[PDB]
Parts: sequence; structure tokens; C-alpha cells
Amino acid sequence: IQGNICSEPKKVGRCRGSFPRFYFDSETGKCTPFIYGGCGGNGNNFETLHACRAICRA
Repeated sequence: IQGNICSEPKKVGRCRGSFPRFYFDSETGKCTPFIYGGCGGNGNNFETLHACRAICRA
């Protein structure tokens, strides 16, 4: 199943981590490059935009 991870909204995370990331928006259905706080947020996270699409959509 893929829809699982592709359900939780992106987050910031006030942990020890500050880098660019990607997530799937259930509002539009496109991969938006957000900021990851490093610590495991919810579950909807991706290293690259492509994968995010080839994992949520394709």
C-alpha cells in the first residue's frame, strides 16, 4: 500500500534537523518541496520529488 504514507500532511519539526524535503499534498495532489525537521514527522516524506510522484501517484 502507498496511500498510507500519502495521507499525513507535511510538518516542520522542532527537533535536531533542518533540511529541504518533499511531501504529497492531499489538497492539490502534487509533490511540494517542504522543510523537514529531521525527526520522523508523520510519515509522508520523500527525498526527491520524482519518487514522491512515483510512489503516491505512479
